[PDB]
Amino acid sequence: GSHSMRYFFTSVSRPGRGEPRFIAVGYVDDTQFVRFDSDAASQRMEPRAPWIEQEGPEYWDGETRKVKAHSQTHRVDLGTLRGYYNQSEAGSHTVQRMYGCDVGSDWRFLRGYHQYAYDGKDYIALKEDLRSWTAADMAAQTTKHKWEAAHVAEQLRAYLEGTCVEWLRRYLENGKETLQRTDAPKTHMTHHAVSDHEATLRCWALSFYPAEITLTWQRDGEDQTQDTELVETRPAGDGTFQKWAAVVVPSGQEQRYTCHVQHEGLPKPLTLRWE
Amino acid sequence: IQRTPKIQVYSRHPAENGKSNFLNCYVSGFHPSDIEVDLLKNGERIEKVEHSDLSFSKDWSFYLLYYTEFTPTEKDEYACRVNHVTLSQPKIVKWDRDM
Amino acid sequence: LLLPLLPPL
Repeated sequence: GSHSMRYFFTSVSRPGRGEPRFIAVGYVDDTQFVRFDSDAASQRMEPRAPWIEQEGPEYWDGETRKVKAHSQTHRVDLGTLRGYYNQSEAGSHTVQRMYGCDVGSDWRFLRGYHQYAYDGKDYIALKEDLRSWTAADMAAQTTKHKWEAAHVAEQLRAYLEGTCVEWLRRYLENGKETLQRTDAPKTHMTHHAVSDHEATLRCWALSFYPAEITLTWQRDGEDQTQDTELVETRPAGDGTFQKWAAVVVPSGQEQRYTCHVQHEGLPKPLTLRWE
Repeated sequence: IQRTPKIQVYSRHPAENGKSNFLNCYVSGFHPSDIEVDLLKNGERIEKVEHSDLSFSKDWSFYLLYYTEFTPTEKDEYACRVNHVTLSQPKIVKWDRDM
Repeated sequence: LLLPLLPPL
C-alpha cells in the first residue's frame, strides 16, 4: 500500500528555570523509529526500531546535530510568539510541528506536509501545493510574509518531494521485514449479559498493523450505529494496535448482528457473528 | 486551549491469571502535554512504570502510553490514575478485563 | 532523515 514518513516536534517552555522541554519523534507509517528527549541523558537522537540501527555513526551524529538545531529553532520561536501575543514571561507555552511525506503503493511521491501550532492552535502550515502558506491569524501572517520573502517554501518543497521520499524508500527497504508486512487483525467476539433482556456483543480486533482499520456493526445486513460504542484505536505496546466495537442487543437476538472488519492485511473483509 | 484526557486501561494480551502480561494506560486527546499518570495495584502506586515518547494527533492533541509488566490474579485490582489541569481531582479508571 | 535547516519564525 501507501507509506509515509513523519516527524513530530513538541517544545514546552519552562518559565521557572531553564530551557524548554523538547521532544522529537520520527515515524515510518505507524512505526516509531527515532526519538530525542532534551531531558534524556544521551542528548542524542536514539534508535527505536531495529532496522534504523543499520545506520552508521555519521547518521547518528548528523541527526543529533539537526534535531538539536530544530530544538533551538523552537526555543527562539517560543520567545518570538510570546512577544507577538504580548504574553508574560511567567507562563508556560507550547509549540508543535509536524512534517513529512506520503508515497503511493508504487513508492511515488503523493503528498508533503509541514504544519505548526502554538498553544494547541493552528499557526501556520504549508498548503498542499507546497508553494503557499495558510496563516491562521495576523501573527502568523507576519511569519508568512517573512517566509515568502525568504522563499522558505522552495526549500521545504525540495525536502518534502525529494530528500523525504528518497529516505522513506531507503527505510522501507532496510526495514522491509516489518515495515512492508501487514498484520491482519486477530478477531473474536465476546458476549456480556447486561441485564435480563439486553446483552452486549463486543467485536475485538487485536494485534494489527498498520493502525488504520474499520469496524462496523450490521443488523439484518444493514449498518447500525444506534446503541453502539467504538473505542479509539490504541497501541498494544509491541508495535501493533487494538480496537473494539460493541452493540447492545435484545437478549436472544444476537444472531441478527454481524461485525465487519476492514483492514489492509485482509484479502477481503471479515464478518463475525455470535452463534 | 484545554482538552481533558481520554483514558483507556487495558492489558497488552488477553488476560489470564498467573500469566505475565503488560498493563497499559493510554492517555490521549489532551492539551497541554503536562500530565501525571500512575498505574495502581490495589490502590498503591506502581513504581517501575515506563511511558512512550510524547506525540500528537492531527488536531494537535497529545497522546502517551504508560505501561508496566504485571501478572493478573483473581483478587488484585489494577487501575490508572490521571491528573491534568483540566481535572479538579485525579481521575481513577479501573482495569476491566473485558475492555 | 531530518530537514537540514529549520528557519525560525
